[PDB]
Amino acid sequence: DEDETTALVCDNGSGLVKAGFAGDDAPRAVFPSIVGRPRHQGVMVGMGQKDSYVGDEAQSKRGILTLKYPIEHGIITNWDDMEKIWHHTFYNELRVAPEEHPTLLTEAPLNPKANREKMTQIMFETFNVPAMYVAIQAVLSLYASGRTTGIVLDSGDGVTHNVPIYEGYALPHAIMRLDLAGRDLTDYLMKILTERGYSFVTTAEREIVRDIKEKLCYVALDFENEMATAASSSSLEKSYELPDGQVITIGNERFRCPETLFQPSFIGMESAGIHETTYNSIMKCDIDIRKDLYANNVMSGGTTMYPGIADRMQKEITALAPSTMKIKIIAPPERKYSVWIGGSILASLSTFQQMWITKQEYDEAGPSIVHRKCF
Amino acid sequence: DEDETTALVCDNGSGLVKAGFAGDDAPRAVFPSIVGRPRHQGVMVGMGQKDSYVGDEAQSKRGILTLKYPIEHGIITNWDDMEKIWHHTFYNELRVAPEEHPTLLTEAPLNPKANREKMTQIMFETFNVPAMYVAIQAVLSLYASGRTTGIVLDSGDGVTHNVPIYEGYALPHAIMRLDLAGRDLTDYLMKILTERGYSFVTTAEREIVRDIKEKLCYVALDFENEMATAASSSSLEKSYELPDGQVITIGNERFRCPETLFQPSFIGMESAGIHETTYNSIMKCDIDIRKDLYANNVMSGGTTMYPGIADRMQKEITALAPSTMKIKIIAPPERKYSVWIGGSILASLSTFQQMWITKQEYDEAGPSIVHRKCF
Amino acid sequence: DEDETTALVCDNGSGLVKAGFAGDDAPRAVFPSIVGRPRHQGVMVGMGQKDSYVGDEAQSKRGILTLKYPIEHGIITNWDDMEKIWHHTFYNELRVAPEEHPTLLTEAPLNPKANREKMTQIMFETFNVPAMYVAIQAVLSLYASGRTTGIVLDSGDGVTHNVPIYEGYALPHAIMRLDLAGRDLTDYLMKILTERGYSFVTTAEREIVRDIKEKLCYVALDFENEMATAASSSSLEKSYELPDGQVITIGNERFRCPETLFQPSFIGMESAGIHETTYNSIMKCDIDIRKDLYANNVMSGGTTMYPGIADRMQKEITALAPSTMKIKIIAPPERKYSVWIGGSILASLSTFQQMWITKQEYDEAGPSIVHRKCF
Amino acid sequence: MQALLGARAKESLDLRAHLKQVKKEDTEKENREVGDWRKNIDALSGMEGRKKKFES
Amino acid sequence: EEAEKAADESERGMKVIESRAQKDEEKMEIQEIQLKEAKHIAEDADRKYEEVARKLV
Repeated sequence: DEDETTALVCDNGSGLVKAGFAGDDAPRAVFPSIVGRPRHQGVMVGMGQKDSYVGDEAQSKRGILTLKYPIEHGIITNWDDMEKIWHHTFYNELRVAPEEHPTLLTEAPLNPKANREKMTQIMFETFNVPAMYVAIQAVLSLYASGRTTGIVLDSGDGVTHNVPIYEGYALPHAIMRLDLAGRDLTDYLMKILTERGYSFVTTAEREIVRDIKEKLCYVALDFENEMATAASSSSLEKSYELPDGQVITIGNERFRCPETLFQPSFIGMESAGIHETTYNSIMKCDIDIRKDLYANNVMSGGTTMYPGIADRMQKEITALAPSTMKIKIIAPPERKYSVWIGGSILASLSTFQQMWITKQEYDEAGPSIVHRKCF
Repeated sequence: DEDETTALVCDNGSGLVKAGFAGDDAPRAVFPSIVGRPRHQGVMVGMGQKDSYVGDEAQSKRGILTLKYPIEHGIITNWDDMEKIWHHTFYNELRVAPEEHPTLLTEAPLNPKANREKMTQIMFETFNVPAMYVAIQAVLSLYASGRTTGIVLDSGDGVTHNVPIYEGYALPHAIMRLDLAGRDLTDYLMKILTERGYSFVTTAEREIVRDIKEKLCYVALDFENEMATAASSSSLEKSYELPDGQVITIGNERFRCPETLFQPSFIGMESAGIHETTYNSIMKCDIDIRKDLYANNVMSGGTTMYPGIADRMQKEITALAPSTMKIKIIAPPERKYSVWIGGSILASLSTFQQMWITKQEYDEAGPSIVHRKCF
Repeated sequence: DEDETTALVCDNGSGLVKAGFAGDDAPRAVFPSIVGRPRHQGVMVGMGQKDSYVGDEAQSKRGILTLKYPIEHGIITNWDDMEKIWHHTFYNELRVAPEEHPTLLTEAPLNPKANREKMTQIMFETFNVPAMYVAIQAVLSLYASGRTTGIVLDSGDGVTHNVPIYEGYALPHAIMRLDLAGRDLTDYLMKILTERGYSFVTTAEREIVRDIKEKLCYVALDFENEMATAASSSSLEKSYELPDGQVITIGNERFRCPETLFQPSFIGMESAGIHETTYNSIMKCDIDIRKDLYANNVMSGGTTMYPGIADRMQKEITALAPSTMKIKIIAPPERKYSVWIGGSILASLSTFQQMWITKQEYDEAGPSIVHRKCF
Repeated sequence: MQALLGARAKESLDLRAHLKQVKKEDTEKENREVGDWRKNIDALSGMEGRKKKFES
Repeated sequence: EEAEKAADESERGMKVIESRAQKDEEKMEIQEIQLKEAKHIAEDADRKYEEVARKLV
């Protein structure tokens, strides 16, 4: 498949792992961070079957499987399951592996340090990677976006980081990390769809409601006006096809789920929302920085695919921001993929070739080396 | 007469016993599951005459015998009569002594435990079989019918089991075991044949009604329209030859009996019928299972041999099912023999050789071992 | 006719329906949530015999009736039958027409909206009740218990609710509503008793099994030690008398059925069980609110009468819970009746007289008003 | 693009033909060993006189 | 048996091509969505072109 020892890049979240090789502008394939296991007793023999299923296998045979996610809020809690997902990712589907390629991982600036230590150990001892680097997701978003400055809202599956970067430098005192992400938005949606008579509890059901959110939901520029009509008229409803031929018809729930980004109180979180959070990352920086961060609100990660997000965010920040000042938002089509893409850019940059931890330095220092060599 | 120690296979119900050897595609012999006894006082001497008759002996001499079967609604309660049936089956028609051949017997998934336990005990202690394995009738039906996934509709002499299987796994919470069967159809038909002026109250008469049912009766697709003409004209009657040369003609009774399957209230049963019952097994399964079960309703056993049944069931199920979804029925010619055939298949598969209880494990543990080794 | 126009109080579950008047400590009468209908052709004339039977009438005449339950998993799916039940419950048995008294009904806080709306609609439009208020079942459990803080786990026939309440406030993001309940335990017992040689499939048979469960079953605080003996010896079996004089004995199945509340996989359910949901209702709340929820596990509803459930629910939570912390189960005699009793308590509070929907506000707004005025 | 649909069709036909072959193998392996008997009648033909027994 | 088998083989062929028709129906529908969206964007990008181009003017 490949004729060069290019670095491999993997963006591993509580949703899916985007993966491919450096010096592409997209992952080659997406690998759901899922390990599936049968929840039923087998009766027939000569049926093939797996002890455990991963990624797309886990989703394809999900009718009788319970599906578990090894990553919680950016932390791998079950790395034995991640090794199976990674083995499949590398050797079966991407047809590349760390064994013959250096590997770049994507992470948040405040991701618990022990998590990088374990991923570092796995790629060096299980997959025999010749070298490693763990990069900041905000950096990767800025490279993909054509910027050196901005507030990056990396919208992960289990956590949003929110870190300001100026002239290529971190401004860590203004990080406003929030425990709200795409997976929590799904929880709100399933609770309100439960109120309508469509409970989502078991694995197949959990996957369906996630799929409903991704295809039907939006934020809109004005929640209250959108609701005044959506709560009053069937013209704002959409019927989603469930796997068995039945449908679910969804009204203002279509936007109330996404709205948790602006209203975290919807899921019990003590927060004013992502626009206030973005505002504080800008506002807590020095006034000669603020102008450049107001001009560079960078949306990245997932949930940014919701219609109206660019307008909802720019308008709320403008309202919070001082007058005269111009507030601008970056929301490129390289959305949801921009962290992976930035990983490709960074791994391949000539300026980054000396930033790699080799599998020399690794064994002399051990896995904790990532804490000194990467960030 | 065999050149290998192939397993012996028998499918034993309240109706008939089908028996042969593993690796074949049909039983070597079929017997009614009957032990016959004379109900008259002998007058002449030197007439031979047995104390009891077994299988085909019981049927050939039935004019003066009361005929009893050991199996009620799927469970053997009279092991002595099954021991006699098996001795005859194995030694006289299959021409084999089980001592040199392992044996596969079958039962429904929710059949009371005493069945599989007693069957295991008799084959090991009175026949000295080297090994035993009690199979799931639904598994055997799926192999014989070419499926891993679907609803097994055995609708046999004893019970209708209605059991969903997905990817070769049981979905036991969705089994709709139903007390609606071929033996109730025989009883219903004789009550309506009594209405026509033909009394059937003795054993010979009961077995004749069973034979009438098998050759003359059908379900068709529209009961009321079929009845409108059957009840109005001789043009829809069919003659059946009674053994003494007299005939009986059957009119709307020809379908009113079979109709019991769709309307169980005809025999006093609290049930919605087989099409709704099949539907409920599908509806109790997860939505990512249901699509495959709807497309794979599979007929096995018996009573599935009524004209119009595969086509009426598809109509009745699709009428309950969600739109868009494709509903199909598999109804192979291996009808009535498919459970036995599946037994032959399971026994011949290399994937099954580790599943046998040996006559070592059996004596160390006793017959209760069947609940740890079979399913 | 009454001393004061206090509210009528009625808790409508998927199992039982109970009612009495506000201010007392017990319902006057308990009825099954049943409307019965003859499944036989009448032959004698002038035998009385109703076209449909309600509550205790339906159960008392059940020998020839098919019995249906209008409520499933906490909601009304058949409001016409509930109308019959409410007429019987309030007017035929408590001897009070709702027309002259406010009525207090109940529902879980995550109960689908259509149900709280339909209860409001029927009492106002078919019974002309002057006022309505549909109570939160968890609140009523707390009122009857004498608690403001704790996890209300109501393990009833329909649904297990699992809701954390602190100082009279709900923590809705931590509610683990679970579709695992007493009705499933009854059906599981019908199937396991079938395995023992005592088949149960019909309405009469289901009512017998529900009676067996209510008199013979238990949870077992240490089920592994309990089954090691119960599954090995007849000394742990208990005899039950069936309506026709038959005797059934039950051994480890006696507690294995209730065990499903901790082991949901027994009925094909994907769940952590009631002890883990109690744990998560506590654990998903802020740390200054968990120290009080751990010390206040509030047991309510039916199924709570099984011996070993309180100790089994405290041991499992203690095992999941952090050390040092005190875990305590509250399991008062006002069990199963605690919601009705709490209803009486709520109805008589002076502060609750400002919570009623009047039959003015109702017609101006329609039944959707229940979400504006009740919860 | 079409790799996923190709693989899905391949697995479907594979499982179906797999069950089919599990059947047809021992179907063809034993398809003559399942014969029957002739059931001829004597018609009292082979006797050239009265029987030696008491019945005649 | 051979004719029925031919019918079954013919159905198997048919099911591959029916499935193909369905894959193409699905792709067509996906592509129809992508067309209304690709064209929506062609138009929206032109709508935005005019909004921004108007601002440019």
